Amino acid sequence: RMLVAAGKDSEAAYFRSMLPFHMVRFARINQIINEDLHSVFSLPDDMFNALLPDLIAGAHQNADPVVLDVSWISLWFAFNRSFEPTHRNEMLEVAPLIES
Amino acid sequence: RMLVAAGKDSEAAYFRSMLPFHMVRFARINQIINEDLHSVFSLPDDMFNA
Amino acid sequence: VAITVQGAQLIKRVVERFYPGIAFNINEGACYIYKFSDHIRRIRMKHGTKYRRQAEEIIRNISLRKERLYGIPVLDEVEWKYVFDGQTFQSYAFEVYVNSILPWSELDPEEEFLRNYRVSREMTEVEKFIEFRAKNEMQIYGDIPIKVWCCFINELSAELKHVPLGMQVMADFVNRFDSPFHQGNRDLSNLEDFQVAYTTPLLFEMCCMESILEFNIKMRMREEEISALEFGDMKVDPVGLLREFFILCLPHPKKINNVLRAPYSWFVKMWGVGADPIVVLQSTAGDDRNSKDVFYDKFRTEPNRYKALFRSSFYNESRRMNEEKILEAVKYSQKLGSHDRRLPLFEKMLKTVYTTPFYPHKSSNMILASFLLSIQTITGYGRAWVKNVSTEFDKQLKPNPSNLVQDVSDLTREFFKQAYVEAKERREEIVKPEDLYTSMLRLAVFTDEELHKKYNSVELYQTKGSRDVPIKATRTIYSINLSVLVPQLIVTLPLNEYFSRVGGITSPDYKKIGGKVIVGDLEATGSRVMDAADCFRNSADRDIFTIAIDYSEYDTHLTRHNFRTGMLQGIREAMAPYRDLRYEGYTLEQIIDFGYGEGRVANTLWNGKRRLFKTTFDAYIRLDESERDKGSFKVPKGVLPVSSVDVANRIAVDKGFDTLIAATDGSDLALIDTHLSGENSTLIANSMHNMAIGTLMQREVGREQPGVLTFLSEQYVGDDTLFYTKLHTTDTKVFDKVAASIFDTVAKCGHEASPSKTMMTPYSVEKTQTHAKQGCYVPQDRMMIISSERRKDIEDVQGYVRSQVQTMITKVSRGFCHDLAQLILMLKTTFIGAWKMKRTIKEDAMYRDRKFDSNDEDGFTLIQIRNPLALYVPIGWNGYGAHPAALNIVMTEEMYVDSIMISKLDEIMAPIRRIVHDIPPCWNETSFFSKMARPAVQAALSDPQIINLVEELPLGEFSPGRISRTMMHSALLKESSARTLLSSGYELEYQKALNSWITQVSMRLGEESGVISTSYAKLFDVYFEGELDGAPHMFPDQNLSPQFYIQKMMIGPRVSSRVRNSYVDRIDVILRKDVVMRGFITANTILNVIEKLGTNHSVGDLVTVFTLMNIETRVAEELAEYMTSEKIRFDALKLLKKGIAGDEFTMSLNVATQDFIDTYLAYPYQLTKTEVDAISLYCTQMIMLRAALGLPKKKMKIVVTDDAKKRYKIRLQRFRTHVPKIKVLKKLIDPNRMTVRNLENQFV
Amino acid sequence: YIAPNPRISSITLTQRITTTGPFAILTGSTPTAQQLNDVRKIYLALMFPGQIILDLKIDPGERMDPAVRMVAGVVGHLLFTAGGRFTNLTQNMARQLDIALNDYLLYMYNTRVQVNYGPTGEPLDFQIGRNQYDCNVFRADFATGTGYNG
Amino acid sequence: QEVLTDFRRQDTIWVLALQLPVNPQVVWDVPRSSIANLIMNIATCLPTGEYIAPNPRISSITLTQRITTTGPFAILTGSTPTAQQLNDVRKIYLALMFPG
Amino acid sequence: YIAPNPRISSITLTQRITTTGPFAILTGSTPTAQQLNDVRKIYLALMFPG
Amino acid sequence: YIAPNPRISSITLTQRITTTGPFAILTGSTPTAQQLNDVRKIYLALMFPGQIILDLKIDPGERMDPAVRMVAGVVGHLLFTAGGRFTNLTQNMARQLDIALNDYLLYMYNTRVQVNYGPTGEPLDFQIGRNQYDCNVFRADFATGTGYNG
Amino acid sequence: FALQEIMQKVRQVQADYM
Amino acid sequence: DSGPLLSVFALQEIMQKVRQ
Amino acid sequence: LLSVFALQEIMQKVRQVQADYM
Amino acid sequence: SVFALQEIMQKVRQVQADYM
Repeated sequence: RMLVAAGKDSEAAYFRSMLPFHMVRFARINQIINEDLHSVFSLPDDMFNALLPDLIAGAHQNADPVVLDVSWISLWFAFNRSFEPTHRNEMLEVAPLIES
Repeated sequence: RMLVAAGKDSEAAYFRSMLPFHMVRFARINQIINEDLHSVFSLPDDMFNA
Repeated sequence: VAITVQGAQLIKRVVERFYPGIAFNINEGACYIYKFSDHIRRIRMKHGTKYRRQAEEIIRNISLRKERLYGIPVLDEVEWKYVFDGQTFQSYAFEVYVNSILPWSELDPEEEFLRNYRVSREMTEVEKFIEFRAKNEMQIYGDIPIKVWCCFINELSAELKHVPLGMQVMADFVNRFDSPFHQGNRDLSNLEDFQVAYTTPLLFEMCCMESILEFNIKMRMREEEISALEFGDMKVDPVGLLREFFILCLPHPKKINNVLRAPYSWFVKMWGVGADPIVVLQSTAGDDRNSKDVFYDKFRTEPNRYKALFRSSFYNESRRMNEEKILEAVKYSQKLGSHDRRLPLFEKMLKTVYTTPFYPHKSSNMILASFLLSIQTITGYGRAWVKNVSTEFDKQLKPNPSNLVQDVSDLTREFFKQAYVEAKERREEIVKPEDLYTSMLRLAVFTDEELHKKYNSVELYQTKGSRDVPIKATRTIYSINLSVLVPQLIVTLPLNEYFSRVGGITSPDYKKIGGKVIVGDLEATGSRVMDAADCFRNSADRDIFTIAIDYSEYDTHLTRHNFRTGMLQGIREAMAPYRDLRYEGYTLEQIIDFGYGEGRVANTLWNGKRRLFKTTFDAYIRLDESERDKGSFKVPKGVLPVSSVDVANRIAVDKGFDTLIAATDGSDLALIDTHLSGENSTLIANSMHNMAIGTLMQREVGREQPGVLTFLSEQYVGDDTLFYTKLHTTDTKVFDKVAASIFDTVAKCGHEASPSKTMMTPYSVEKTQTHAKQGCYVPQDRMMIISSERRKDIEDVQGYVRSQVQTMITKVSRGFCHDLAQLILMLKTTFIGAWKMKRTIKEDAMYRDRKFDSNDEDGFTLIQIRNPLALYVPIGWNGYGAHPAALNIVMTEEMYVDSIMISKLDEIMAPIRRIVHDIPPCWNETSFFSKMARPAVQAALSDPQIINLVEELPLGEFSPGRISRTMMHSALLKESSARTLLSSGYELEYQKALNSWITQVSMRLGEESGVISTSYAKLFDVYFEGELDGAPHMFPDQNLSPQFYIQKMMIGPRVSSRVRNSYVDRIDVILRKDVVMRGFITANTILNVIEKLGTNHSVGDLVTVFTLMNIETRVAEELAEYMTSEKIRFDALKLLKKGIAGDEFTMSLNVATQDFIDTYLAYPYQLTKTEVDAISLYCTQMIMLRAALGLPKKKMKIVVTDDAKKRYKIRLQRFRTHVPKIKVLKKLIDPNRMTVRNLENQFV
Repeated sequence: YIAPNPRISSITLTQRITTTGPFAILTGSTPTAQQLNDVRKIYLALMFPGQIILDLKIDPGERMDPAVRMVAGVVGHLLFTAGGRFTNLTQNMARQLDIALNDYLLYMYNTRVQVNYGPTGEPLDFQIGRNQYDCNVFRADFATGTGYNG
Repeated sequence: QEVLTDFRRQDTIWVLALQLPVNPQVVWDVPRSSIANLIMNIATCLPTGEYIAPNPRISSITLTQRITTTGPFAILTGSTPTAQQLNDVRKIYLALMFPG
Repeated sequence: YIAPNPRISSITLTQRITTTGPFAILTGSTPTAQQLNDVRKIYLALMFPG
Repeated sequence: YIAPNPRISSITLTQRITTTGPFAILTGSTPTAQQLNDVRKIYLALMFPGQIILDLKIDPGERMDPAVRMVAGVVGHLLFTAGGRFTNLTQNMARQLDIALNDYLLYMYNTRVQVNYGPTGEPLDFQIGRNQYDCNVFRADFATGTGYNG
Repeated sequence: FALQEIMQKVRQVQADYM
Repeated sequence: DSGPLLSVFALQEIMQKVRQ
Repeated sequence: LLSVFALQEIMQKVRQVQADYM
Repeated sequence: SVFALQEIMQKVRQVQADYM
């Protein structure tokens, strides 16, 4: 509604046609988080809820998140590349014996 | 504002994007005058204002 | 008066002297005769088939010439007694030569071989060794036999009424001695005889060059209409400067010229530096000292600030070392020759060299300064025996507190570390393990045992190489095994590409490192006057004091370990961000010492030419009875072998020195720890060693004598440094102490820079053999026309002399005479393909290949003597073209229809008009990979064969790839057999393609549909109208002929970048970068793939079409955007065919740039972007011809009238060169392009 | 990593020739081997949501390039999350994606799309268009997450 | 100040032939010396530098965005300066550093 | 006889391609010999007015 | 002399994903043999607190990166001591560190934060930041030691 | 439609190898 | 001072009008 | 695909027209 | 005998003498 109102008509009709592609990319990440990265090495529910209010307040008594550095043009390439997990990891079934 | 009243849209959408390049040119001339060309051979203030 | 009428009489007269019984007509394209020798007649005698008349036919055609076969006359080559008409002279130089000869008493290891006497029926152990050396050392291979060169000067000296001394010492060589050698005219590489002396071809090559050098001067002296040259006050004769020089070398010319070239080069640098009024050419450019965008003003004079500075002790010590270097070369030749006279004209100039002035605006000081640079090129291509010497690291300087060795080694660690970081910002990184095998094609292997094997053994080793140089002695080249050079390929790759760019800012207080070092390419991209403009403007400036030191024997002091460890310390610590990924199992820190290990560069055995001693014979057989072994290592053909050095050194010295000796196996030849020239980091490393030394130069000057000698620029190239400084005091004592601290820094690093080589001068600059003096350009020309580097095979004679005229454009650009550069090519246009035919013919009938008869099996091959005016008939009509009035203008077929319509060319091109469409045609000849190939290639090679074959037999363009790999497999057997085997095939083709040749009328000015040439401008007229300023532009390069001085006067030197490089060549820049794309495919290759398909249905069907070329996948991006750009931007779809404006004098001028159109061009606006280039490339040749004639400078304007019939012929002919009729059904291109839709509405 | 169909940009992002822009320049490019490694870092920060946040690179040349900088702001609001429960952007990165969108919305406007600025003079503080769309919500506020996927 | 800071400094006698706070009126009392102080100020303090063009995409997206239309501004961007017009640019920036 | 500057029509008269008119044909289009003698007859009539 | 543990800067995630430090260029440098004799002066001035005092050694022969001065205006303010009891450094050496801190805090290569200068012209007389931290307390005051240790 | 099918055959058997 | 250079189509007109 | 003929002896007529134009 | 034009070789001294 902003790109239409700002006169960018030919550039707003690119994001409307990309909307089925944009949904299945974020619908694939929600399987990698929810049922593939689920171990004892995932963050507990009370440490996770304090990650954002300790980043705003600047209270470093918790842990600091890892900061990666990306370029500017890879913001555009990441919109046009969708991660599709072909090969799952060869330690997933050996995971609960390693963690025990 | 004058260059879009007259209808020159593409010629006045060029000076807007050249605005950060413009203001860092004149923010380097403001250093060469104020803290490099500052000698006793610079012009005194009462000779400058006239 | 024209070159085409007067010069063609001379080259005809050379053939009238060479083959003496030849009736020659100029209006015939090419006359044909034949001749034979009985070296092949004796061979089939030995196979059993005897011949009828052995030498009876030879008696028939010696002087009576009364026999001729098939009507074709049979004429013999001239003997050596008659090439100078039997003339004789006094020739005091010749009697100096004959007493400077000595038999059987030479040192068998020596650099440049001396005068050996040939005595017949002598031994086969010394004389076969001397014949072995002269067969390798003294070779005059090239394109022209040396015999007709000696006849050419005999015809040329008569017309100018001037006798050269090179012919005077040659004319005495013909009356007492019969024949110097027997050079076969078919191959030019065989010299199988020496009659009185072994150095007879060096006697002629230094004489056939000596004659042209004073014909060049004496012709040029009348063009400047001055009698003689003028040193700053007194008159000086230039020919006496060369005759005093030619006598001194003539004892031992390769050794004398190598040690006398140093005071001759030093004299021209320091000439006009000490005079008090100094005339400069005032220049103006950017604030950086290396800026190339220069603007020139008029001449002016200024008072010298450094007048009292040359009273110092630095110059007074440096001058007596150069006056010694004159005298040691003299004393070596005062005794070996009988002469008691030497150099009397030059010695009077060196005593007062600084204070005498030099003014460039007068021609009588610019010819003389150019001549002394061009003196040293008589004994060209110094081919020298080199010996195999070891490291001898007891002389290697150990790091010390009192020495700067450790401080140099810790400086250079921080420079390889800095070059890796600043290449990361330019996206130059290390290569990955993924593309490790793909990136191995950059050179033309990898096994875990082959990578762990060493080379410091007698069994397996490395083997050296050697290649020649123009004037210098033969420098070595190192050949490294390709197994351990790929570990150097993976880690030196972001340094080869990073220093490949041309632009850079050279400031000492700048933090960056890439601008201050630079490694150029093989050929000088651009001109030499154009890209060395930063050297000109700093000799015109009153406040720049330049310092340029020189390292004598740089590798002997690069041999030290301090640059070996400190480089490898910076390699390891900068691979620390790449420490996780493994190269084929093992880490990156393990593989860097596989390309820089112990058995890789630290201690390796190398095999060159062997050590050898000259001993007796009786004591040899008493010891050789126990050690007669061979088979381990080979021995030269003159030398007698033994086993070990330890049995070869006990018998070493003899007063008789009869027989030679050589140790095969027990030698332990050479072990070297020095930066090799063959590695991927040759020019990167040693230029960084100058950077680590040169940064220590500025520190000690700033810490012992502070406040003086501030540094403003730092240029580091191969074996050279160049500091652009300014000096803050004109003192005799203080400058003597600053100049002393510079040498104490180099000597405490380990090197020994000579005070005679070091340059500390205000108004002179030399940088990479480009001499800049007082704001102008003093040129040298070490390029030569007789000898060559290697033997040259004329495979594309259309393209050879088209390439040879490029190296004659440069010669006249350095001051060679323009018309003498025309006579050389008019001589060199008849004597190229004279001996490239197999079997004889009968005229006006079929061409006999097989004979099977005793008569015509004696007359083996034919002779083809082309007309001397085949130089001027334009290309495309089976003959290469260069214009007679100016050498830089390419004669094309649209220029032939223009040059006859001009009234000032009706006299020059009168005999040209009768030989067009008369000339005969041109000899125009034309397992591992499953790993080292891109996945575009591996998927296409591992295909099902039912799918892989349909790209091969039925369809597919496929210019590179597997068949080009087979062509790459044909390129590696190319050097001996595949060149020879197809040479048996093209000759059977060329006889059919000559017999089917009909000289066709109705020349055409046009091209095909999908391309266009410079001949497109002949659709319209052209009206010379308007008027421009007649202001003579100023330019630094003086010393030009009036055919070239007037082109630079009316049209100035260029000030911007040329725009005529079209967007078809803008994608060549993308294909120039990749060396897997540079040597294989280009714009004419890549546009034919666009010719197979344009206007597809998706860009995803677009990126993939050049993976079908099977070379790369990254640069399909640049072919994705630019085809999308040409789908957006207008283009004329066609290509541009040209051969013009490429020589290095045209790039200097202000033609073919965007500022050339705005004054000299007026074209209709209905023209596309590659059509205005075809007008402009036509417009460049018109104005350059308008200036080189003396025609008035006007504004060229192409006109389109209102004649409604002539408006129809243009719309009919512009249409067919844009869109093809039949080929639209082949390409299936759409016609709904915007550009081709305007053609309905353009001119109407 | 799967690209979209090339007939998605070709029928609506470059539907007319004879007009270029910030999107039409960027769409004719494919990334280098050192930029695939940055897309490989985006899809590591999105999978560990609060644990791995990311930030923009220092280097010039791209920070001065107004075609890369304008198309990255419009994309970067649809892709990331500065929401009210977790975050993928840093405090600094979501500020640079606001100056970037502020440039794209008004680098070219005729007298059809009127712009009415607000009092503060911050990025994205105007009302654009005939329907007067309030563009203040696309300024990043980490307490509520008003411009991004949360 | 490395001269005042050795271990001998307690009992030295510093002489100083020239005082530093120069009374600048004595340089400007020389009659009609207003051009001689301008050349002496240029040669003593003026820095030497490089001239930097902006991105070529900063005018491609906005000044030549319509092909099949040429104007006054759209002509000049496809033009390179000669070496004698850079010297007039070097006179623009000399007048900007000395205002009146 | 002095022609005007060829940039004075290229920014206004042929300022966009793919649109022609009566004026866009006549530009360029140099005069012939007999059509230039007619230009001399224009100016001889302008100097002597009646 | 023990160097710190190298995993403090870089944390390697997968194979090719590695966090990088802000002083990536300075940590991967080596001291030359002249500068190593200057590190042995600093620890010789820390062990003998009042008796050995440091200075600056202006040298025209050596040419450094301009960023190594501004980084070493931070390190000097949290390594030395100019407190109320002893000093490790001269009244001049502690003056060129406050200028080196004044230049490091104002050369901002990210988005600029606001700043409000004071009435004098002294170094560090402003209020940098969004919440306006008073930077006046880092000028050297040899009677209380407001900037350095102590 | 020969050359249109040449690319479609190779671009399918390029995918099953990579 | 050499005069203008004609096109090919101006040269075709002279070659036809010398034969008629 | 245009072509002139090799036989043109109109070198007086092509000299006359540019002398008439001059 | 010289093959260069005498009209060219006289234009050069008209500017070779202007340097002097």
